[PDB]
Amino acid sequence: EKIKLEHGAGGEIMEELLRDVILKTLTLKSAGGIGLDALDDGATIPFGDKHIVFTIDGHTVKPLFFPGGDIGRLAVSGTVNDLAVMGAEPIALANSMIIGEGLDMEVLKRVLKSMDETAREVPVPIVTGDTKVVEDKIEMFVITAGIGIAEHPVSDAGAKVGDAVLVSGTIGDHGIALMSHREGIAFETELKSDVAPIWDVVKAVAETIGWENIHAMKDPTRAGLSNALNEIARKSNVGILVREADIPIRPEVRAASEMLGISPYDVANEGKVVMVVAREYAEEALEAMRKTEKGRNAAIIGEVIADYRGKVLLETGIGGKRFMEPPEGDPVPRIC
Amino acid sequence: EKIKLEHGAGGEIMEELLRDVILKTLTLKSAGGIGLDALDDGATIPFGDKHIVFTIDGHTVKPLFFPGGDIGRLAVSGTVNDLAVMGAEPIALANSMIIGEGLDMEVLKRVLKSMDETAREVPVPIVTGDTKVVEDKIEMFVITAGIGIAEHPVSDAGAKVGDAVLVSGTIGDHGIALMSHREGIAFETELKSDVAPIWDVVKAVAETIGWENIHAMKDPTRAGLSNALNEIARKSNVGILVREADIPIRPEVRAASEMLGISPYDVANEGKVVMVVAREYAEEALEAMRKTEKGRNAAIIGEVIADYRGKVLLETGIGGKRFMEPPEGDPVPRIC
Ligand SMILES: Nc1ncnc2c1ncn2[C@@H]1O[C@H](COP(=O)(O)O)[C@@H](O)[C@H]1O
Ligand SMILES: Nc1ncnc2c1ncn2[C@@H]1O[C@H](COP(=O)(O)O)[C@@H](O)[C@H]1O
Ligand SMILES: [Mg+2]
Ligand SMILES: [Mg+2]
Repeated sequence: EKIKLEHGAGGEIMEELLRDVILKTLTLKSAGGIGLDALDDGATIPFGDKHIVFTIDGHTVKPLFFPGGDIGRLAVSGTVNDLAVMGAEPIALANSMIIGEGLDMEVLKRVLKSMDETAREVPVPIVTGDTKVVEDKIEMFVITAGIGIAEHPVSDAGAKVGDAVLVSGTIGDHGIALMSHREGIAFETELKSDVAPIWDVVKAVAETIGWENIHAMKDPTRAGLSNALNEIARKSNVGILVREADIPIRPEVRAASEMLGISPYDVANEGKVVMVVAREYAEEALEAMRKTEKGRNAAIIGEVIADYRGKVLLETGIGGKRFMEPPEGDPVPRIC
Repeated sequence: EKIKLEHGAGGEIMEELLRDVILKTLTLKSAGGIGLDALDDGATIPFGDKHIVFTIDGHTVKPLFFPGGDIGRLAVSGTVNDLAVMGAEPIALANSMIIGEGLDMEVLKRVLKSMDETAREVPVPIVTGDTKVVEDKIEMFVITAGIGIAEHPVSDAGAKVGDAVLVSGTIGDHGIALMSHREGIAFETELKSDVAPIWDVVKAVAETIGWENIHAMKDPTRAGLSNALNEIARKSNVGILVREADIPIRPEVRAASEMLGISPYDVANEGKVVMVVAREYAEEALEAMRKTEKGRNAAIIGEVIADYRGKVLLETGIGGKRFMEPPEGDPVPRIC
């Protein structure tokens, strides 16, 4: 048996590798809180009356620079966002770079400048790192780890019947922008990735409704909104019912996805959060998001239900329903 | 200007890249304690009456499996050792893997099993991670980040005049074993790498003499003992005088290094610590190390002096001296 691209594509095939190989081989997997077996956006460690949150993400996107961002902005944003969806204020990043021999020094400078600018938006410092140079023709991979502090960690398994399901903005932007750029599809301007740190959106909600009323979150990166909703449903052992008409999609992203023959629900987002909140605070949560710049297009898209446990239903027309199936993997190669 | 292999070789050429490009481009570099500008083995963050210590290391060693270890054992050991030389008890690791499409699943299983076994020696859990699969023919890169807790962080800049300089064991084992394996040099058995987690050696000393009497430590990985001593001298603004005869070198490593035409002082070690301790506790520190299995061959090799600030002197014969020059880089390609 050989490793396939699908094993790193963030969908069901990767999930099989994680459960059958990684989780079964590693034995020490928790430091006292959320650990590897939870397969959440990060891990947690009790520390005093708070929790340290710990995450890591590798980035192998091609091309390194794309409309709306680059591998540097992606590296900072992805790690900040993984901490944010665990309920953690980011406190430090670590930056590993693996660089192909012969890369232009100016490329490395541009990547670092983008990391710096993106980190300053949070704000969060890059406090340690590592650099390796290899003969392989890879251009550059960037791997960032993050530490945050959470007073009240939020899992992807805490959804309750009756809760509202929100997204902080338009869906499909990153994956579709990257595929569109590769295919030469563009409108009045090129479609831009949404890549950005969204700790401010999560914090805004928590400051309004309290951490206890945010029941679950996921960062809908690899394999998209569909993967994220399916994971929350499965891990929380609940059903999720979403109204297709209420899911925000940028008009240009809708058009490009049709041309590409790919669903915007199935591709990576890099500046969005999926959030599940107590029914009675759903409108307060939505208003808090829409007050921020990065959450300006937020919407309530669904609700958690008692039946169809572990499944996600899409409602269309005047009430008809079908399953929103978990992707086998992200249909976009080298997307992040 | 292009990125060269030397830029990742852990010596003076890498130091130039760090100071002229990375440190000058990144602006947010500290979370309140030791930060990026210190260029130490890790960073520190005040937390209550203790300090969180944070480190990251990428591993691109070839071949993946070598005498005495593999990339999995290297990934766990290197990160644990970086935390240990900051004075930190390891509490959690994060595991990023980037895998070449087509790698045998059995190779991935073997690597993970080695990580598991090595982590269990510490003991320290692997609590989060990431997997990417790329088309590039890289086999596998492993990037690990670590979190530890230190009551009293130890810098590489705290050496004082009169202090003793110790190493926890034989010097040059890893780099020379890897080069010997590539060249087909072997004795009754193949030379083994020393790769191993050495938190127990550091802890043993601290439990004996107290953290306050350990003034500096470095993990002598890339560019070897020579690089580590030069960095401590330069950052502490002191001279270091070492007696060549007192530096422990395995007889087989000495022989192989001669055949290879490479100094054992200039190549990576993966199971060793360089430690600088208060003069009056040097013998207690040495005894504490030699009581452990991994520190069994520890030696006092030198002392910190007031002149030749920023330099390292090697004493030979009956008193003659020359400089131990900082390497331009590790003379071993793809060593870690
Ligand atoms: N190579 C790996 N080692 C350990 N844990 C992993 C690895 N790859 C993924 N994970 C975990 O699997 C889940 C999904 O990974 P990600 O694709 O980073 O969201 C997260 O909980 C990760 O911590
Ligand atoms: N790409 C990078 N980004 C940020 N810091 C780095 C990078 N590479 C190395 N460093 C820092 O430079 C020092 C030496 O790196 P290392 O070779 O990992 O010992 C350490 O303090 C690292 O944290
Ligand atoms: Mg995530
Ligand atoms: Mg180090």
